[PDB]
Amino acid sequence: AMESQRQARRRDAPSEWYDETEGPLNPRFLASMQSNYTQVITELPSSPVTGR
Amino acid sequence: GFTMKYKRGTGLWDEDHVNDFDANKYLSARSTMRWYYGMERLQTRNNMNARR
Amino acid sequence: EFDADHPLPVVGTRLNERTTTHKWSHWDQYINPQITQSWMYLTQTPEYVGPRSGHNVIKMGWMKIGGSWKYSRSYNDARRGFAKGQWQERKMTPRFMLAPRVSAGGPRNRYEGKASFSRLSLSKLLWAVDTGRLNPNETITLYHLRNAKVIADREVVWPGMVLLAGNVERVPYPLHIELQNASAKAIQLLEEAGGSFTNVYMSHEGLYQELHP
Amino acid sequence: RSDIYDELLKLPLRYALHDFRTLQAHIHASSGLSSASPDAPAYYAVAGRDSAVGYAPPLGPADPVDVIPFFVHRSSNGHLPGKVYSMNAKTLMPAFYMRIQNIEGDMFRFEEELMKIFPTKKIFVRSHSVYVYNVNLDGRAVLHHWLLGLGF
Amino acid sequence: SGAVGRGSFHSVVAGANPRRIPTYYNSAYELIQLHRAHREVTRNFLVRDKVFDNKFPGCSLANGLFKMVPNKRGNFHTRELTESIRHRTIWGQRIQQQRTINAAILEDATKVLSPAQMEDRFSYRTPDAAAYFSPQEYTAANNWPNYWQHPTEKHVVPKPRWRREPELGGITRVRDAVATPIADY
Amino acid sequence: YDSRSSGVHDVAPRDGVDFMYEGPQQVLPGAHPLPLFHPDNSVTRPPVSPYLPSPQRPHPYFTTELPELPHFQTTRPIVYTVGTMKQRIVAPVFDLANNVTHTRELDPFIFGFYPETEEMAKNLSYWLVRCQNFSSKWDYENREIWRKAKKNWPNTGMGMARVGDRKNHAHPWGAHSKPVKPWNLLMPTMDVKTWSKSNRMLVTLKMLQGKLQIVERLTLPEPTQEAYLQLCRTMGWDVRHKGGGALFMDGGSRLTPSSEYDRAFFFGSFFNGRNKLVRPTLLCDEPYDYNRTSSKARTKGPKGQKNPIPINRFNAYDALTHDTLIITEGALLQLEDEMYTHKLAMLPPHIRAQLPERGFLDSEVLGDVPPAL
Amino acid sequence: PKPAPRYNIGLRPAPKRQNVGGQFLATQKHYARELWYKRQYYSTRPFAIQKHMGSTPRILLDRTLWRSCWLTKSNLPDVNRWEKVVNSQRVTE
Amino acid sequence: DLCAKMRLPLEHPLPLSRRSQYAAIHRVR
Amino acid sequence: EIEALLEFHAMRPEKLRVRARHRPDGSVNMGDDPNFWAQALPTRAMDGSMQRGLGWSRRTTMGANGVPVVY
Amino acid sequence: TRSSGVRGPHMQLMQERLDQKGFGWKRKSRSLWQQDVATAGFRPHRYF
Amino acid sequence: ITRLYTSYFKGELFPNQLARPLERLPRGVSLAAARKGQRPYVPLGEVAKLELQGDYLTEGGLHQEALEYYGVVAKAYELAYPKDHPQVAGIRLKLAGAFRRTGRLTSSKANCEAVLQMLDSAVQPPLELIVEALFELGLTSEAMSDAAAGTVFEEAVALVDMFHNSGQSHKMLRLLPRLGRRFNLNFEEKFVYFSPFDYDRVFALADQCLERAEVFYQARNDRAGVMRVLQQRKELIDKKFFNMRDFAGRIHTMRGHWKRRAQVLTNAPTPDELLRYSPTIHQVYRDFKYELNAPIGREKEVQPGVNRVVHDMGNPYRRSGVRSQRMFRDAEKNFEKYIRA
Amino acid sequence: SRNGELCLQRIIVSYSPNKGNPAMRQFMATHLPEFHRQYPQVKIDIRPRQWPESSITGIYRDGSEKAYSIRFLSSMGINVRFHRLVNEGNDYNHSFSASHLHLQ
Amino acid sequence: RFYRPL
Amino acid sequence: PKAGCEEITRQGRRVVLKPQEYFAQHRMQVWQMRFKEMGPPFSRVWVALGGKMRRRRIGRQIDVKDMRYYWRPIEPQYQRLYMSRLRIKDHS
Amino acid sequence: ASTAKGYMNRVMVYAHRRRKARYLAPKNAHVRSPLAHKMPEEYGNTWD
Amino acid sequence: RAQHPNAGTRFGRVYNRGFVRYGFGGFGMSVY
Amino acid sequence: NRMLRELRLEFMGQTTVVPDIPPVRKRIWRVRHVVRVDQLDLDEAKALIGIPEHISFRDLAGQIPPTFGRGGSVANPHMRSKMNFMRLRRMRLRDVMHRDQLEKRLLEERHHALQQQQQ
Repeated sequence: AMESQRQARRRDAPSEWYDETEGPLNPRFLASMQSNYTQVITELPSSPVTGR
Repeated sequence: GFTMKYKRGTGLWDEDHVNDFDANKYLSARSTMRWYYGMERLQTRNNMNARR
Repeated sequence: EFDADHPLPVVGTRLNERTTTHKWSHWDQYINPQITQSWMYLTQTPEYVGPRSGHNVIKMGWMKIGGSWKYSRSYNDARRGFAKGQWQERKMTPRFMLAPRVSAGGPRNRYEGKASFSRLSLSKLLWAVDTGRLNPNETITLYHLRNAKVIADREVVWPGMVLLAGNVERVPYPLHIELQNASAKAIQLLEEAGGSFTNVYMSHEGLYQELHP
Repeated sequence: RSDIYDELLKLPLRYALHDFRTLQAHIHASSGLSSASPDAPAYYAVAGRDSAVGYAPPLGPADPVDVIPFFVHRSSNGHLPGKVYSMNAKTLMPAFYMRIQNIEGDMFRFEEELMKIFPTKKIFVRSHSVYVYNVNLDGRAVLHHWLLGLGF
Repeated sequence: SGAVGRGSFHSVVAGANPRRIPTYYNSAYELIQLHRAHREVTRNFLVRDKVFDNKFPGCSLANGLFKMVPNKRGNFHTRELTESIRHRTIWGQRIQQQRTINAAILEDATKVLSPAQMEDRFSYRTPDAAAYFSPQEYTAANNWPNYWQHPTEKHVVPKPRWRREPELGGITRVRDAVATPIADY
Repeated sequence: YDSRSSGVHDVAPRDGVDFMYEGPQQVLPGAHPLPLFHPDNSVTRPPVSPYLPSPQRPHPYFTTELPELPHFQTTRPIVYTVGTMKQRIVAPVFDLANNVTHTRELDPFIFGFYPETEEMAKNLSYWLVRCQNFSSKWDYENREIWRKAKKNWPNTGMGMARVGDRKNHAHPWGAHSKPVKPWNLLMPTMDVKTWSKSNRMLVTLKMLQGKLQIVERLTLPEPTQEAYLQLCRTMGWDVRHKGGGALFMDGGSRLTPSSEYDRAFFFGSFFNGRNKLVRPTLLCDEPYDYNRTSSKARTKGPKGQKNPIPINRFNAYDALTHDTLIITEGALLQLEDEMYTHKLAMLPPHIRAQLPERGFLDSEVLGDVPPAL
Repeated sequence: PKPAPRYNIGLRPAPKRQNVGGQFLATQKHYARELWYKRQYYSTRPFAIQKHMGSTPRILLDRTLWRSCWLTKSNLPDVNRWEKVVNSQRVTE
Repeated sequence: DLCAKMRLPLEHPLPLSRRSQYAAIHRVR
Repeated sequence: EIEALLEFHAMRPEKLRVRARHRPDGSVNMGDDPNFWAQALPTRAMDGSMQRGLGWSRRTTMGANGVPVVY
Repeated sequence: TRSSGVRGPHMQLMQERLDQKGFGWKRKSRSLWQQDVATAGFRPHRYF
Repeated sequence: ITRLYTSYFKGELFPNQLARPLERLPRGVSLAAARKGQRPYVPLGEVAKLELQGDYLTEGGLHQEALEYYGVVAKAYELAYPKDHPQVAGIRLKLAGAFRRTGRLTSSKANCEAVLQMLDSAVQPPLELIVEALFELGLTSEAMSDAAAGTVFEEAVALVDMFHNSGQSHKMLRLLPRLGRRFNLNFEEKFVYFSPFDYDRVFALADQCLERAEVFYQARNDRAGVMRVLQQRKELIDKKFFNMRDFAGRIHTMRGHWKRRAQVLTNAPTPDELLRYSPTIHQVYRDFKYELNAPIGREKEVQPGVNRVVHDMGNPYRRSGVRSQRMFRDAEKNFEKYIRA
Repeated sequence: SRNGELCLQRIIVSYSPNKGNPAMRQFMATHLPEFHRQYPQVKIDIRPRQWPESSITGIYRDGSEKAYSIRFLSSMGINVRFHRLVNEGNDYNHSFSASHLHLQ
Repeated sequence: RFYRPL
Repeated sequence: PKAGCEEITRQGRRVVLKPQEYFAQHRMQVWQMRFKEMGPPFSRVWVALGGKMRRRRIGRQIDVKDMRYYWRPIEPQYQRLYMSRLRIKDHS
Repeated sequence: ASTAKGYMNRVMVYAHRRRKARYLAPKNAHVRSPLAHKMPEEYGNTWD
Repeated sequence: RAQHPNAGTRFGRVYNRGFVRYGFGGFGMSVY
Repeated sequence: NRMLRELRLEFMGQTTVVPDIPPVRKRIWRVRHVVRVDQLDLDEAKALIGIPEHISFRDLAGQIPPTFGRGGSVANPHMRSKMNFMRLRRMRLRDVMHRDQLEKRLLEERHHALQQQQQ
C-alpha cells in the first residue's frame, strides 16, 4: 500500500524542510534521506544552506 | 502470612509483581540471560510446584 | 581602569583563585537541555542540601562532627529517646492527673455504633455537578460520589456522609441525592430548587453493597 | 468579593483585569428563565451551564491587542493553582507560604506581576512553581481574584 | 444499590423524581472512565489466558499449560475479571442512558430557533481551547514551557553565525568571537 | 591544597602527542566555552535527527509535514496538557534497510513533555537505590557473634580494662550494635503519578537531545547474534561498550504491535556490548507494602514497597547511559494507548467537557466507532 | 512520593558509619575500609590497578581487580607487554 | 427585619430562596 | 441591642467556649485567667496576613454588616 | 458525679463487676472460678 | 549585634565589584564598516579631578561653566594621549555635549562628528563610547531642528543589538541569590539585585537613545516608526532581563555548607552564552589522534603506539573456568563482523 | 617581569581532551587565547594525556619550576593561577616582614 | 501482628 | 576470616526483622478521657476540666466552686509535653 | 590597638565578651529587685 | 553540673597573656 | 552603654557630632565621665566646613537622600533586614515598572495602529 504513495512522491530534490536558516542540518540523516531522491543531498557547503 | 498472592500471575508480563530486591545497575550479557530465564523459572517453578 | 592603556592586573583573590567547576543548575538544564548528558547531571532537588552532617545538640546550635562534647551533656541524653512507659512529668502532679475524668469513655469517644459522619460540604457536591464529574439526572447516590473521585476511600466510613450547606446560599438546579443525614439547611436548600433528599441510612452490610455492587 | 478586587483594580498592573460586573457568574418566559438554557420546550437545560458555587470556563484574554506572557492552567478538578502550605507543619508553626504550581510560560514575567501585588513578600521562582512567602489563606484569595481578572 | 439513575432500592419510600428529561450532558468524564474501564477488562482477559511460552529450554517442559493454576484461574475469572465486566457494564449504561436523553434533547431543541445556533447552544467552546487542541492557532497567551521560543519571544535566543569545518570533519562551529571574561578583584 | 609545588611535571614534551599552543586561531582538541563533562560532537555520538538540535529550532525534528513522504497521524487524537511543548512534532521512521520510509507524528504528551531536571531526579534517585543488591548489605550484629557471655575476670582491683563480654563493635572480632541488615534498608515507594512523568520528561529529553530514532520493525532475518550486529551496522548503531549504545523499546511493527518482544530479536539482542532491550511501557502498577508495619517478622527483604519496578522497564539511568533510543511504532501504539486515559483525566474540566464534541471519547464499547488498533 | 536517599549511591564508595546518618543509610560493614587501597592511611594510590566495585565490569582488563587480590602471575601475565582499550578492544602494546 | 425593610408583609419561615432576599437585595441601599 | 441579645443567646455554648490556643487578636490564652476562657469571636489562624503589611485598606477587613473581623 | 455518663454499648456498665465496693471488682477476683493467664494482677501505681 | 558604622568600616568584598572589561568592538570590524552600512608626564591626576568637576556642573545645570572646564581637559588629554586614542575621544565627546546645552550647535555637532573620525580610524574602539558617540550626534542633530537625521538613535542601538553580549554584564552577578544561606535575618542576601542601569552603561544609552527616538517620532507623528522604536526597545530590555534569570536555590536557611560558595561564584555561562554556544551547534573539535576510540568506521585514526595485538573483547568472564570460556567462544569472531568496513 | 623581559618561559598544561572536569577544556577556549595575547613570549605548551597530571607548572628561565594544583578548580581560578605564574619569578622566598622590606 | 512489647 | 576469623565461623543466633509497636500507641487513654483537643488548624488547645470538682465542696468559696466547671485550656507548657509523644510519628 | 577580623572584634585583649550587646537591658524576669523592668529614671519608684 | 553556654568561659577556659594580667577587672588573676 | 548607643558611640575612640537639643543634653550628661564633648555654635560650624552663610542646614539636608549608609535603625536586626530587603525590592520593581511602561505604551499604540487601520 505505501508504495502507492511513496512512488506518488515526485520530489527528486528536497523540499523546503531542507532549509537550515534555523540551525545546521544533520549529515547523518541526509545519508538516510538520500534514497528518497535523485540529486545528491549530503553535500552541504561550509556556509548555511541557501536552498538550492 | 498475607502477601498479595492474588497478584502473582495477574501482571501483564513475567517480571511484574515479583518482589526481587536483588537487582543491579548494569546487568551484563549473561546476567541478563540469567535474569530473564530467572523470572520465568520462578514463574514456572512456582506453577508446576503448585500443580503437583 | 581610568585609562584603557593601563589595564588593572589580574592578581587573583580567595574569591577567584579558589572556585569549582560549574555543575549545571536546574535552570541551565531547563534552558538548554543539550547539556544534561549523564545521570550525574540529574542532581537532587535544590532544597535537599545533603545528608545530615552535624549534631543538633540542644541549647548549643548545630555542632560539627568531631566537635566539642563539653556541652552535649543533654544531647547524649536526648538521643536515647523519651522514657517509654513512664510518666512524662517527673514532679508537679502531671497536668493530666490533675484534671478530672469526664464521660467515662471520653469527651469525643466513638463506641461501636456511633453516628459520626464525614462531612461532604454541599459546595463540593455542587462544584462537581457543574464540573461534570456527576450527572445531574441520575440520583446521585454515594456510588457516584466514590467512583467519580469526588470522595475517596479514606472518607467513606460507616455511616456514609453528611451533607452540609457550607456557604451555599443557593442551589440552582433540581438536584436529587440519596445520602445519609443531610443538615437541615442542606435539606431545605435542595427542597427549594425542586429537588429531593431521601436520607438512606443503611447498615454496614448495606454500605458495602452500595459501593461495590 | 469586590472589597479585594479594588486592591487589584488599584494596582499599576500591566495586563489589565476584567471589570468586576462582567467578571460575575452571579446576577422572558417568566421574567426570564434561569441561566442554564432551560428552553421553552418543557425546560431542557444544559448540564455545565450554570453554577451556584462559582465555577465557569475562563472568561478569556484581557484585551485582544495584548498577549499575556504566562499561562496558569487549571487543576484536573477546576480550581486554580494557588496552595498555601506552611513552614514546618511538624511543629504547627503559623508561618505560611504559598505555591503556584500549575503554571507554564515565563514564570518570571508571571512572578514580576506578583511583585507588584505583594511588594513585601519574598517571592522565589522555580522551574515548576513560584513560591511566595509569609502569605496565608487571604493571599490565596487575592491571587484567584487576580487569576480571574487576567482571564484564566 | 445505586450506581445508576434508577434509584437504589432505598426508594422504598416512594420518592418520585419529577421534572425530568431536563439536562443535556455530554458524558465527558464518564466516557473517560469507560475507556479506562474497557482497558481493564481487556487487560484482565490478557492475564486470564497467559499460557507458557518459555523462550528458554531449561524449563520448557510446561510450554503448553496456562500460567495460572486451574483452580486460581477459575477463581480470578470470577473474582476480578467478571467483576470488572460489571464495572465496565455500569459505565456502558450510565452513558447509554444519558445519550438517550441527549437524543431527545437534540431533537426538541434543534427546531425552536435554529439548526445552526443549536450546536452552539449545546457547545462548550471556551475562547482558549485553541491553547489545548490546536496550539498553532493560540496567540493570546504564551503557554509554551520553552517560552523563549514563542514567536512573540523568539527574539531572545541569539542566532549564531555558524559554519561548518571540513578540516575538522564537518563539525559545525560558531563564528562568534568570545568575549574576554572577567577576571580579578 | 596547593601542596606539591614541584616534581609533578616533567619539563619535556613527550615526543609524540605533546605540542605547543600555536595561537588564538589554533582550534584545540576538546576545547569549548561550556563546562561539559561529556564533550561529544556530532561525529562521535552523532544524533539521528533531521536537524541538529539548535536553540532556534524548538526540537530537532520535522515541525511540519514534509511533502515527499506519507504522513501517519497519531494513533490517538492529541491534546496538549500542562507541561507539553505546544509544538507539533513529526519524527521520520526508519526502514530496517536504513532507508527512511513514511514520517510519523508523535504524541505531544509522551514525547512533548518538556524536561525539568528535578523531576527526573525522583526517577534517577529511585533507580540508583532500587538497583542495589540489597541482600548483599548484610553485616554481623552484636548478638550474632558467638563469644562467651560471661566476664572471665571480674574487674576488681588491678589495671585491666573496664571491659568484658568483648563481642561488641570495638574489638577486631566484634560486630555492630545497630548494624546494616537488608530488612532495615528502605526500598523507596515510587508512584505511577511520577514514574510516568519521570519517564516522559526523559523520552522527551531523548527527543530534544535528538537521540530519538523510530524503526518500523526491530526484527532480524535470523536469531543469531551476528545478524543483530549486521543489523546495527546498516542502521549505524554503536553497541560497542565505549561508543554510546542503544535502548530498544521493542513493540513490534506498525500493524502488529506486541509487548512480548519479537522472539527473533530477543535472542539476537544478547550481545556483550552496551544495549538494553526494555519493555514498551512507561507506567507501572501502584506500589504496595503488605508488610507495612511489621506483619511478617521473617521476610529478608528491604523496607518499603514490595513491588519494585523491574530492572527492564524504562528508567532514568539506562536512559542517559545509552545515547540513542530505538522505538518501534508498535511501542508508540502502546504508549499512546496506555496513557490516553491518563492524558485525558488531567485536562481541566472546561476542556474535558469539550472532548466528545471534538472526537476524543469515541468509545468502541458503545459502538460509536469501529474498534481502534 | 517521598524521594529516596541517594545518600552516596553510584558516586563514590560507601561511607563508614559516622556519628550521623539515617537508619536507611547503608554504610560499609564492620572491619572493612571504604577505600580499598588505604590499608594504612598513607598507602598511595595504585598506579593502573583499579578495583571494580559496582556491577560486572563492562571491559575487565587483566590488570584490574575483580573480587580478588593482586597476583603477579594472573594480573599482569607478561610484564613487558602492556594493555589498554582501543575501540572497546583489550589490546596489548 | 428582612421583610419590613423590603416593604414586604411579614413572612415566616421565609424560605431560603426568599431569604437572601433575591441575593439579599442589599436593602435597596 | 435587642438584636444582639438574641444573636448571643441563640448560640450553642460550644461556639463560645475557649476554642483555640490563639485568641482572635493573636495572643496565646494560657490557663489561670477565668475571664479569657470565653472566645466569642471565632479565631482564624490561616487568615489575614494581607492586612497591616501591604497597605491593604481597612475597608477590606470589615464584614457584611460593617463590624470588623479580627486576624 | 463520678461514674456518671452515657457509656458505649460495650463499655463496662456503671459499676460492672464492682458489686458495690470500691475497686470491688478486684476483691471479686479470688471468687472467680478460673481466670485467664494474664488477669489484672498486682500493679502498684508506680509511674502509673 | 546591630552595627553603627561610625568609625571607618572597610568596604566588604563582594562579586559585584569585579574588574569587568570595557566593551571592545571585535577585531575584524571597524566603525564605518557598520556606520556606512546604515608617554610624557602629564598630570592626569589633576585633570581627572577636573574633568569630574565638569560632570557635576553639567549635571547640575551650569553648562557654560562646565564648558570651560572640559576645554581644559580637552587640552590636557590631547597632549598626553596620541592621536586616535580612545580617551582623547571620550572628552571631545562630552565637550560636544557641552555646547549643545548652550546652543552652540555649530561646534557641538562638529566636535562630535570628529570623535567618530577619531573612533573609526582606531583598531578596536570601546563600544561604550561609539554608541554614545552618535547618540550625542543624534541629539545635537535634532537640536538643530533636523527631525530625521536626529534619529540615528535607531542606528545607535543598531550596534548594541548586533555587537553587544547582553550576557557578559551579569555573568558573575547572576548567581549571588544562592550565596545567602539565611532566611529570617540577613536575608536580603538572597535578593541581591543590581540594576542593569548601573552595571551596564552601553545598555542604558541604548535604552535612552530609543527613548529619545520615541519622542522624536511622537512630534513628527510617525506612528509606524514609534512602534519599531518601542517594539525594538522592548526586545532590547527583555533579552537583557533574560540574562539575569535563574531559579531559586534552597529557599530556607542553610547552615554550615560554607564550602558551597566555591560553586556559586564561578563561570556560570549566562543564558546568552549558553543558547549561543550550545554544544550541538558549536561542536567540540575532538581529534581521535589523542583519544582511545573512534566510531566504527574510523578505527585506524586512534592513538598510535608500539606493536598492538587485538586480543579480544575485554569480557570479564575470561577469568572464570573452562565451562565459561567454552561459552563466550564465538564472541570475538562475531565482533569483527561488526567493526569490519 | 625582570628588565621588561618575563622570568617565565613555559606553562605546562596537562589536560584530557575527552575525559572530564572540563575546567581545563573550558579554559583553553575562553581565557587562554586571551592570556596568549598579553604575554605572547610565554611558551605555553599543552599535554593531552589520559590521566591528566592535574597541575599547572611554569618553568622559569632561571631553571627553577613552580607547580600549582588545579584539582576541582574552575576556569576562572585557572586563569588566576596562570597570571600567578607570569608574575612571580620563583627566585626567593622572604617573609614579608621588617627585615625583608628592603631586599638589599 | 505481634506488637513490639517494650 | 575478617570480622573475627573464629567468631563468624562458629555460628550463634541470627537476628531478624524487629516487630513494630501499635502505631497509635501514644494517644494513651488518660487523655482520651481527661482532655479533648479543640481548635482550628495551627491552634489546638487541649481543654481540660476543673481541678477540684469532686472532692471537697461544702465551705469552699461560693464563686470558686464553679471555676471548676469550664473547659479551660491546659497551659501550653503541657500542651507541648503531651503533644510531644504524638509528633514522633515521622520525625525529620 | 588589637583589632582582629571584624566589627565588634576590637580590643580582644581585655577578656570581656565582645558581641555581647551591652546596650540591651537585662532580662530580669523572675528576680525581685527595684531595678526590675524599669527604665533607669524610674528606679526611685520603690513603691511599685 | 549546669552545662550551659554563657555560664562561664564558652569552651573551657584559657589563660592568654592578655588575661593573666588585665583579668576581669584589670588586676586581674589570682594565679599566673 | 545605652546612652552611648544613642550617641552612635560604642568603641573607644569613636566620634560623633550630636546636636544640642534637650533630650540629647541628658544622654550626654549621664555619660559625662565617658565622653569628651566640644561645643560649636552653628556659625562656628558653617565655617568648619566651608559653607556660605546664606545657605541654612535645613536645605542642605533636604538634598542628601534619606537612605544614607545604614538608613534606618528599626527595632531589631530582623526589621533591619526587612527594611534593606524591600529597599532591594523597590529596585527590582523600579526596573520592572520600567519594563512594562515600555510595553503599555507600545500596547496602547498597537491598539491605535489597529484601530486606525480600519479607517
